[PDB]
Amino acid sequence: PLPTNHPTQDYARLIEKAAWREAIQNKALALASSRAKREEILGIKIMGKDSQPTMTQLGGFRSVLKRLHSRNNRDIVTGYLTALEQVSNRKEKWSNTSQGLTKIRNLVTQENLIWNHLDIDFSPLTITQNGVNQLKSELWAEAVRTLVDAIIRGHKRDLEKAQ
Amino acid sequence: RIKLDDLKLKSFALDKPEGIFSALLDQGKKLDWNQLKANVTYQSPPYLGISITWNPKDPVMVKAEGDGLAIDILPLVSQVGSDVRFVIPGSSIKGILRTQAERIIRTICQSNGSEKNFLEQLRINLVNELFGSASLSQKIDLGKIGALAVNDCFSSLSMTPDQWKAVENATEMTGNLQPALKQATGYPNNISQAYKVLQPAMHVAVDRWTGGAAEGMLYSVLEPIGVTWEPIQVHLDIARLKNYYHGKEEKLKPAIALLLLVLRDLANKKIPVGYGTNRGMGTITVSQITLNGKALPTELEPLNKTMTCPNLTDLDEAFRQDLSTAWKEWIADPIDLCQQ
Amino acid sequence: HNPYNFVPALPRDGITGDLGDCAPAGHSYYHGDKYSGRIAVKLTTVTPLLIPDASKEEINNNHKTYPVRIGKDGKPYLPPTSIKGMLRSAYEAVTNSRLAVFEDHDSRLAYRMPATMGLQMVPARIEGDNIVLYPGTSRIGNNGRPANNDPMYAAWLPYYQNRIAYQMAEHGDHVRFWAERYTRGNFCYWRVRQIARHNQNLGNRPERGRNYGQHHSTGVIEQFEGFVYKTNKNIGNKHDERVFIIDRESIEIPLSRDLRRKWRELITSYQEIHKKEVDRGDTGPSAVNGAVWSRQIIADESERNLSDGTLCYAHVKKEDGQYKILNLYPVMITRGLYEIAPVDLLDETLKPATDKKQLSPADRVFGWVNQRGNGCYKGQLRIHSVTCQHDDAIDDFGNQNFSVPLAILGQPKPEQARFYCADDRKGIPLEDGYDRDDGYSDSEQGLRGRKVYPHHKGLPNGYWSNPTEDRSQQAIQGHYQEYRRPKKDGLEQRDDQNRSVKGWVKPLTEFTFEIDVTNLSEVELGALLWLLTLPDLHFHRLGGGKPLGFGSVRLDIDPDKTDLRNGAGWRDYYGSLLETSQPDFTTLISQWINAFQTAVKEEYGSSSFDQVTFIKASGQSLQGFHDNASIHYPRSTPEPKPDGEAFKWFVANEKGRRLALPALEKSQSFPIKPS
RNA sequence: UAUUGACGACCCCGAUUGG
Repeated sequence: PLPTNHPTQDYARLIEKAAWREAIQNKALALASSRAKREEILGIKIMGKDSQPTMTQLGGFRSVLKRLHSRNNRDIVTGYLTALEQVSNRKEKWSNTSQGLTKIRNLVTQENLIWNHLDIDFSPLTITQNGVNQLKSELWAEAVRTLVDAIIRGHKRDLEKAQ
Repeated sequence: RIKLDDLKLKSFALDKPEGIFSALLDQGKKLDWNQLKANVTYQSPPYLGISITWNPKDPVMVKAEGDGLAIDILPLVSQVGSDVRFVIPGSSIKGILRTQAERIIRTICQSNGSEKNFLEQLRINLVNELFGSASLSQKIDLGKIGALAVNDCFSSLSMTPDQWKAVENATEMTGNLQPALKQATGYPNNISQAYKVLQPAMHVAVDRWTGGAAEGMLYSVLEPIGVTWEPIQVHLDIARLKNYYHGKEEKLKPAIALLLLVLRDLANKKIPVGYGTNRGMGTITVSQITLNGKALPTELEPLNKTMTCPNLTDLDEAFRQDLSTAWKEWIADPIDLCQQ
Repeated sequence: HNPYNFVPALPRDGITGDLGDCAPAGHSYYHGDKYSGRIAVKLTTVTPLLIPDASKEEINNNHKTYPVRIGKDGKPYLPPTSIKGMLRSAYEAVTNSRLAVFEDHDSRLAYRMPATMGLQMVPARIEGDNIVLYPGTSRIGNNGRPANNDPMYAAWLPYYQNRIAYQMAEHGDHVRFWAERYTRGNFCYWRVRQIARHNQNLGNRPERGRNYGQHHSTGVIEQFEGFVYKTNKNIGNKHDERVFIIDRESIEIPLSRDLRRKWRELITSYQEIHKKEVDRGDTGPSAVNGAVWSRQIIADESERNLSDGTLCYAHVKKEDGQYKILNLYPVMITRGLYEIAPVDLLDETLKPATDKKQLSPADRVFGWVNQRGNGCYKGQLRIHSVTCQHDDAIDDFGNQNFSVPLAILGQPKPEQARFYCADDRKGIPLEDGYDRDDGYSDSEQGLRGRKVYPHHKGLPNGYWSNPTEDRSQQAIQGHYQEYRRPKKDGLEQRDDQNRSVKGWVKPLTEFTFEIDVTNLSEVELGALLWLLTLPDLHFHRLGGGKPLGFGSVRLDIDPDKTDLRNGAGWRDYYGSLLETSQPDFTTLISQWINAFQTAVKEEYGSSSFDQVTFIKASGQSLQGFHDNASIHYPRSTPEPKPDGEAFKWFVANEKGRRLALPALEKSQSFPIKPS
């Protein structure tokens, strides 16, 4: 690694972020490709003609998730889900998912869990001292947005095959 | 659209020693802009400005791209420098104008779109030249840029960014929403004035057997009933049309005639704007249309006018008769006029 | 008169022409054969109009107060959506379209047995996978009742008073016991005298028990063994529990999957309906004092499943000499399910539209969205430019701190089968006198259709005057002041069941709005203009409080401000920037109305338009009832007494003459005694 | 054979297109 005080460390930081961003986009799209993986991560699945939940319910959540610019914004997403969970009819819309409301809450709250799912060896994609922790804390908000967006989009394709 | 301010010219006489060293070390001779500006008349190219002065009659808004917590349907806002303002995007004004333009053309031709796909619905005469068409290479390119442009329109009201965030993040319509709206409307002291500007409202779907709300079908709108709006600027590139008609300035007349028909219907409230147009929103009054042609062809000079009659009778009858003749002549044989 | 009725929705199979389903006319151009333009409409109110602004509501003790909604000029603001939903529902009626808004209705509705039905329940168990019956020494009479005045099938265990202790036995206890035959009135029963757990010695025979009041001893004493089916103190005058006697004669039947689903579903009803009350920690049903929850509703899903050794009351009859079992029930007098879910009684052509081809007339005119998938259509109609014409239109009763309390706007309860169910899919009212079970019972049953709130014709002058006074105890000209919540102990009942309003838009106020219409056919336009030109004393219904009579409105046309033309007439208009004439559609308006009526006659096969059922019923709705009978919610007492125990009229009705809600066109008024 | 008494609020957005 570079010493943190090495003059070019600021320049290396630009390279690190660009390489991480593309790797995250790829690996999220890899996991979105599997109909088991969407069920593991969010609990969305296809059952006969239907999707659980309905696409509109994903679209609603997707519209909120774009407000997750920074980790402190986990308030907003947690605020949404608790407001969702309080309305019984809307809560049961997420029945027949795999625990989906809890899975989303975990992914939005547990700082580790996004990286555990994506499971990227960042070691070949980093060169700065402590770059891994600096970049994980940096990119967390974008990793979440990238993964959920990929899953919802990829799920829609498999719905069309079944529909 | 972009504008230049703070124009500074620095000069360096690099042919001579004082210049080259000034460039290396003394950062140039200052020059004033005003002297050189006086030396030339600004030679603006042929264009027509169209200024539409209007207000919401029923509430007007474009839907924000995500639902709130307290209020389900919110107006769209945009940043404008320091502040946020409500916005109607130009694309929405362009789209409703294109819709009425297309409807009029097809009506005259008794053409149909029920069987065409969406893309084939867009591609019809005169609107192709005014509003443009997608680039589509065909064994030749059918695509050309729309000669008509429209600006974003913003509310006369503005708010700080956090004030609007207080509305978006509100949770109780009887509760923390009411401070936020009193703040955001700028009447922290007086709820009634706030709600003469932004008024929340409830809606329900009634089950036809039982009456009362159908389960889950309860929803609410933040209706901007009192938000005042700036005049809409529509900007028509006469020069770009002249290229599409190969210089045959006479053949401008029917497209100009169509545009006046579009504006006539708009002023007659026939064109709603924004969200909810069938649900008690979007109907606008037009108080004034200002037409401002620069470097027009002389046969179009009577356009330089301000109109307050919705039927455009403030424009000269002889000029309207001329266009009406060229219009009827084109209706009788609605060729692809941009083909020479 | 009950304040609501239904216009019968007719099943639309084989409806052709424009009243039938069709591909939509579309927005892409004005058709030469169809009409477009702007209609000017004037609305004026007849009864006061409620327009509560929930955004300005206020709360005290969870009682709610609403001011009248006002617009940016300070006039009362009338939501055009509220006009739209008024007109659409009236349009859906007179066109008999698809019903645009239908909620869940897909589970079977629940109801309760009358107490008579308990006398034909038999104690029962499931053994492995067969139900078993334990009539014991009693024998099952033909109707299922215990035969020939023999004693009740189960023995009675004194449990909350004259306890027969061994600690008190519990629902799982297998037991041996002595019992004594006891008499009361019309019937007799085995009073338990002494008890032991099954393995223990019961001991010596007891003797001649006390006459516990009207429970008279006989000294006829017996020994039995079996199970105590103790539940809980689930009604205030429950003295006893019951115990099942395996010691004596028995019968069995294979457990059908039908009986499984009924039990599961019924126990699901019990456990879920009361969930909130249990979860906030109530000890018993709020509807009665002293009682505590029946055992099954507080139990786990282990009670919901029907596992080996579980116990039930079973409903059985002797049919062709065969004891056939119909249901399993946890309690002698039971909640039950009608056998059909209401959605399944509605004709598929009347259900909300499900594809782009089946769009019925109202769906085309007003637009539609598929609630189940892709599919939508922008309505051909816009209401706009709503204004109040008057300035002082708001009846502030005198000071802004006043607010009038306003009836009880209770939730509709379609469990009332004799009101909401139809004996045929043409909407025929059910027959009087039959039990509840007759309700949602055959697929050839129907639903009563589109609910309508008839006009409160014949109100007395000044009925709306001085509204804060509790005139409710005075039959002014024979009508009690019905909208006002009565006073209790001389004070206002600002309870959590009713809203209160700071005022209303005065009657005889006037409003304008315009209707924009596109590509209407001559039939669709004929229908719409007919609604806007109804003869006098016909009124539409608008806003809230419609059962109380609020929001009755007169609609009529301003013919000089209206402008309508066919597609060709617009080609002429768009063909020139110079001004041009308009056609005088006022010569055609009557013709389009006749075009509409003839379509109704032809497709619904009826000798005259005014005697099509939904047309007649709708007109009867908008004209209001006319026997000068008062309109109010059912109640046992002519005076609206403060407690408003409206339900006891329904219990009186149930034991009494069992009237059904009249056919709307028959204009029949309920008797105040339904005995 | 038909008696036992009187209370209680509800819905909170739904469906779809996402290039």
